[PDB]
Amino acid sequence: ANWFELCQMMYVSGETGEPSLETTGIIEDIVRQQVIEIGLPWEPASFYSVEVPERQRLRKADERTKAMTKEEYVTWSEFRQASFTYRKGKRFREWAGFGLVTDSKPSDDIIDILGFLTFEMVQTLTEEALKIKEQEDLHRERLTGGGGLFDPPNEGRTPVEPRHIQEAFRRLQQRPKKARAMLNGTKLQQRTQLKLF
Amino acid sequence: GPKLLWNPENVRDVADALGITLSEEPLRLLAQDVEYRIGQVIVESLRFMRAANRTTLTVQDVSLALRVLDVEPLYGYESTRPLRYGEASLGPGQPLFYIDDEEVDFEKVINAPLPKVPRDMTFTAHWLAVEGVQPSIPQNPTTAEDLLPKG
Amino acid sequence: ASLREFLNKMDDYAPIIPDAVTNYYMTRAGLPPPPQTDIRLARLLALATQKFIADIAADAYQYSRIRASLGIQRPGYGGGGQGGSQNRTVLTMEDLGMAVSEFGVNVKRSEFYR
Amino acid sequence: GHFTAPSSRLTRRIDANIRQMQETRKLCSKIGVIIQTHPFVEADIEPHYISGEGPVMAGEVCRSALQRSVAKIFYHAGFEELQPSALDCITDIASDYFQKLVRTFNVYREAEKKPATGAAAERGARFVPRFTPEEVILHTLDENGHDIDSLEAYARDEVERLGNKLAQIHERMKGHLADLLR
Amino acid sequence: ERRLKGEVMQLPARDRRRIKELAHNDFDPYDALANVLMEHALKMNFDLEIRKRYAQPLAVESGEFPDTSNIESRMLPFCYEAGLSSGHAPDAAQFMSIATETFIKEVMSAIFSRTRSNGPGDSGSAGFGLGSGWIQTHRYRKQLAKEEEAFQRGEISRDKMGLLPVEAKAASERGPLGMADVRLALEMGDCGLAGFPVIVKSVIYGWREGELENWEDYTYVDPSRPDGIAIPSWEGAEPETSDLLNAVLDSCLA
Amino acid sequence: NLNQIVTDYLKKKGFTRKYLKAFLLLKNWI
Amino acid sequence: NIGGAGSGRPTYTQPALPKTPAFQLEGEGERVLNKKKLDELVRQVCGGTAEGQDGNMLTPEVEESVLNMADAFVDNVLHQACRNAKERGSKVLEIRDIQLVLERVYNIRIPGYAKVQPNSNWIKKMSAVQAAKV
Amino acid sequence: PVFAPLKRQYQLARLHEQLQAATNGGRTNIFKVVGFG
Amino acid sequence: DHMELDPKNIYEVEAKILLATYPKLDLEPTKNAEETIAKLEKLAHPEHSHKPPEPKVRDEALAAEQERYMLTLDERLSSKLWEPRFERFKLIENIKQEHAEKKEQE
Amino acid sequence: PLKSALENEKNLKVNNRKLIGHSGPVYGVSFSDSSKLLLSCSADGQIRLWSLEIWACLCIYKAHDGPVFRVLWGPHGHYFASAGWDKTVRVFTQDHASAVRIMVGHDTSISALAWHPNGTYVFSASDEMDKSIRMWSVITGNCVRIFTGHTHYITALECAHNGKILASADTGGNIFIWDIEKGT
Amino acid sequence: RPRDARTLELLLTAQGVTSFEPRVSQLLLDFAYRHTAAVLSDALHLSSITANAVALAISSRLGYQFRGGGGGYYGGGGGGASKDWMLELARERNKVALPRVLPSEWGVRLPGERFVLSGVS
Repeated sequence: ANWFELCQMMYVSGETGEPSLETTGIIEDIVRQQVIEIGLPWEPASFYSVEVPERQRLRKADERTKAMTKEEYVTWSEFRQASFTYRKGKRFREWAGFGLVTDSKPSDDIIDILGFLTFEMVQTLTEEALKIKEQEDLHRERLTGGGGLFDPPNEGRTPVEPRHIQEAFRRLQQRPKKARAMLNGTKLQQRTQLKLF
Repeated sequence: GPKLLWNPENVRDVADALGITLSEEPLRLLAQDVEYRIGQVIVESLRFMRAANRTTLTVQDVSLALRVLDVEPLYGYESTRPLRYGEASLGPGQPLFYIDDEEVDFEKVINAPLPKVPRDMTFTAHWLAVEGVQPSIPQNPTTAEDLLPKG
Repeated sequence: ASLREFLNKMDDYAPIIPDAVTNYYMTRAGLPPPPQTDIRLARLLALATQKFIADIAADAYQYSRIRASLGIQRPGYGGGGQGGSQNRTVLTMEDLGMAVSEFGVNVKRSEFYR
Repeated sequence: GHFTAPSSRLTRRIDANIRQMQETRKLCSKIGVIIQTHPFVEADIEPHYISGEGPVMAGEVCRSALQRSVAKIFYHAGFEELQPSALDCITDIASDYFQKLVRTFNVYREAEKKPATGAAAERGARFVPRFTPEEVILHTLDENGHDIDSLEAYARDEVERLGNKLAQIHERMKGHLADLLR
Repeated sequence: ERRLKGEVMQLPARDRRRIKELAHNDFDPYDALANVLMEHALKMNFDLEIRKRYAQPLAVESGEFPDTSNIESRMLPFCYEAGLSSGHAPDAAQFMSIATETFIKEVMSAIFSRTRSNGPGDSGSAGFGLGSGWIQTHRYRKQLAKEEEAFQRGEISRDKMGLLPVEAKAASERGPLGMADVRLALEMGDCGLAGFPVIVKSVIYGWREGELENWEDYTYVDPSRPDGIAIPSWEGAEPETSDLLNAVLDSCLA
Repeated sequence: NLNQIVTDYLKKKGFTRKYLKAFLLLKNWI
Repeated sequence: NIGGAGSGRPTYTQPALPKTPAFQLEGEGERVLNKKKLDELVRQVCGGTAEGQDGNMLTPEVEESVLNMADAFVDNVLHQACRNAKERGSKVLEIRDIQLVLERVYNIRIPGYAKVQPNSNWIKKMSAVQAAKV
Repeated sequence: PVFAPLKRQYQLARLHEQLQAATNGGRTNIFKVVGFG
Repeated sequence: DHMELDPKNIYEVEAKILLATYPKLDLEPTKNAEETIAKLEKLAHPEHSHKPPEPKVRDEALAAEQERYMLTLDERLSSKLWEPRFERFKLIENIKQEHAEKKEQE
Repeated sequence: PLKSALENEKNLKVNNRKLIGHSGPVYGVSFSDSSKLLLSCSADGQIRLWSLEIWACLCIYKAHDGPVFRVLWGPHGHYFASAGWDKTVRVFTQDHASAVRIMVGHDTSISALAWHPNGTYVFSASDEMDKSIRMWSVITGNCVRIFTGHTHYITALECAHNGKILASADTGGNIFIWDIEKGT
Repeated sequence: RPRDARTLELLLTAQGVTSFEPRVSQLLLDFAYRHTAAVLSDALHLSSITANAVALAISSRLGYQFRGGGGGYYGGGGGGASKDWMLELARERNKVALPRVLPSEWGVRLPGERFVLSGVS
């Protein structure tokens, strides 16, 4: 499920190729894991009992927008509306196991927030995987004459692979050193919970 | 099995806190293991205490003993305030104890006076014995209060 | 930002921790007192300690506020008295434990010693 | 004044924020009635003499001063009451962190040297320190989750912003009380 | 001694009986050490497949990083030892290989962060991206900012691997990882080796790096210097045929 | 008996049955 | 090929359609890829290597330590996982046991491969203690 | 538990297996000596 | 008793063995650094006077390719491109001996 | 008043000084063979060589794994030995940064140390189950004697000046006198 | 004074300790509670739980901590290293000759320039 939303989101983020099914499965597993794992009350105004009334992403995005055709622009705009939970409440709730882990039927604002978060996760994952793949190819870089009838014109572009996604996920799970500053000088193994990237 | 100094009822209480039901064999095993671990910690603490020419077990020795065994440290047990134990009563013959603890306002804490600064370290000298006899001076102990064979 | 300019301006970033405490703990950890070690370095280390403690306190307050308005405190954080006075926010052990568990510490205890 | 907080722009504006919070709390209590406190004062110690020249080694006094500072910061974080055990726990954690930081500094400052290369070898020197004074401090801060910019921002901006917000809230509270009285 | 009686009697009788029961314990035969000492001194034959574990050379013996094939070979003996007659799932070797790779990468990343500075920038295609990076000095940061600004104007171009001139210059100096760096990094923390005491002990007990080569370099104590250190600027009898026998044995071993 | 064990083990291993110094010293004595 | 007698024996001796063995016509070979793997990992985690230099990123004494680390990790993980699997009555080893061991003893999470509450007695004891406190 | 390097254990196991093979389970003594050399 | 040596007597047995092995020791005090240096030099041992070790260190192609190609899909010879132990023979001999010995009774 | 060789501290008036740089409790100190050097060991696992002419550290020795409980100079002042938590004794010389001899054979922690007056043998004692004394050879590093009979923690050791007597004491108040050569 | 707190006190008194520090027994009790909780949680995650689960949980825990105690002959105390490996290391180290010294340097030399605290101010 949600394979096609994944494909559209990858296309939006810079993956114009045709990723295989394993990449989709891995990304869906990651997103499902994160979702299942998942002014303000603590603002300064809360110190008192009674309240009173008041009174590089951008550069790349612009370059790509300037560097696309009308048909490409239409396709990009149409894919930009891809969502995990847009008018798919029941399907998402079945794919998210709401009943088994929480009281059923929350408000739709929660669903909108979840869709926004999922879009962000997919965007970040694709953006990092592209860099990892490019670096691998760049390091790696450094016989049929005549011709056939079904030969591709120029080829040259390939999609990302499961290993790139796994490496990006490992890179995303690292925490700041402030969560380890209290284990300096000791031999204590660090153990924590899943990080919500 | 052997005889246990640790009462398995504490293990039962801890299991109850976690919503777990235990038979007799696992309870006995867990109690025996906890007893062994306490023994190990005591051994290490006494080693550290004896290494420093003392006969007084403090909290620093226990902290060092925990450190050498790769156990997570316990914080906040150095407080200089007195330790007072409460006493509840679940029922006849089943009393329960708790740590007395009263809330305080930050004013009383931040406004308290600091304790007294102990004087600096210094040393002196005197004659403990001259030609095998102890002079009767203020420094030496009074003759009023094991120092001679009588066989 | 630059290290040199920050150290020079350190006169305007002196923390609230007295000098005696800094000397005591620096000597405990193996560093001579300020007269032999630039006072700026001691002030910088004290400032770092203050920042760490402030972050912990902020996290503890954030944890406390949400709990305010099933309804039973988590096991393992025994501590407290009658329940304070008035509708004041009180620094109890549960918020501190939940806050510091993010930094790698563990402050579990027992409630009824029997 | 050895056992009292230094005087600088940071301790100032912190005393100010605490006092403003207390005053606004008093005003809100008056509104609710339609209770009283006294300013924080840091005590001191009687004159002390030390032989030679060295730190004043007294565990209890230093621990009490550290606990006082921790309580002050926690109150400035917006607390009104506490439990002794929590204060003891946080005090112990703070002391441990201080010692860890200083030990890391000393660990980096005295590392085994490394062979020289380039101009260092040309001049004839064989070994040069493997961490220059800048890198020592940078690593000391990094290993404990810190940075120059974060410390600068905390020292320069957050306290001022909180003070301004508290002043605005106090003005609004005063206006509301005056209008209610009218 | 007088207060000892009161302290003892303050306990309930049941606890006193529980304590007194200890005398019936059967002391400490420590016979459980027998198995340790022995170790240190129709039907399927499950003992013919476990013995294959030692046939395959270890990674250190050969020098090949473990891969799916070696792990697959190693899996079965463990399963037969534990009593899993059926075996293992078809797709376990790849999972184990990925886990091993991740563990080694994490350990090596932990060691590197505490001893290196001035890493490649985050302009694009290089650096550490969303991971944890190294520190940056003032001069290197200034030069990197200037070069990043310039490259947008097209004045300067990246190298083959995507590193700007300053980054390549910085990366040129760095040498290979040694044992002093490992020893220093082990002082700060565990580096993921909390469960392998043998490795840490082997690191600690070895010779100090660069000591065997410079085995006769010394300094001297001299208080006149700033730091107190003055740097200086029968047949075939062995006693006769030992050499020949040693030579033939050396040739034999090769 | 320890003696028997020791004897057995030992049998099993085939155990068959210049002027400046004097000047300074003299000055220090003088 | 099942039976255990062995394959490729040139002696005196079948399924309808046996499976082809594995072969490689021409390429780098495993003997090179396996050796280059460690340098590849070092390059990955080192940030990057400049032109004209590579490979010699670890001194001879550190590669041996890394290889020992890898072997010990593999052996320990497998030994724990097999016993854990056999504990729960299973007769085969599945990925779940390995994943559990890695998560709960090493803090490693590999993607793409598929609570507690108190009982009544604890609540009663807490209520008694709180009542006695007031 | 008691810890030691893997290499030593593997080498010891291989040597013990080879000796068991050579001596045929202890039924043959390959260490005997006849004469006086 | 059962076992030939209970562990608790290991220390005493080793003490007696060491006493037997080393009957005489050098127990003459020296008086200054030179005497100690001379005594250390005199008592040196051949087996403990080595030196510190050394630091640890790390046209036909067409024919080889042709041979490798010709050896394609070879089940056993391909991998190699051998320490016989006669284990099956010894097992057969042992089982034959056991069966004959059992048949002796019957 | 104490004196310092640094010119900046010319004729300063103090009669007690401090040596800072350890990061844990200190368990041993040994004045050198006046004395110009000092040793010290702590619970962090380090041995430090100080200077009593400038009052600053000179070197650090990092051959231990765990606490170090005892340290001792040689009878003449070039060799020193240290024992600690990891049940091993080591002999250093100040010219080298690594232990020149390692001496294995004990079964529990070490709690005492001593040197033979001729500077070629070393004594040691352990606690807990294995309460035995040992006598190592500096040349070869092999034990040559064992003394048994103690039943309590051993706290001190001492070797006679003539070189043929050894005295040890434990926490039970007992003092033993041993004949080194005969081990009786 | 809670129970087991008057018993740990007596146990420590019966082993030489002539003094104490209040809140030490509290520390020991809290340590026991935390150890029990951790082991129980691990056992529950492993598998109603049998004794085999508890044994397996303890065996897994012993892999990276509690490597001490007063173990004697072939008891994994004092780090946990095997005596044979340490004997191998001792044999390797005890092979080289003792450093050569002359009376003019007996007490004034120091290690190489790379292993000294020269210029750390």
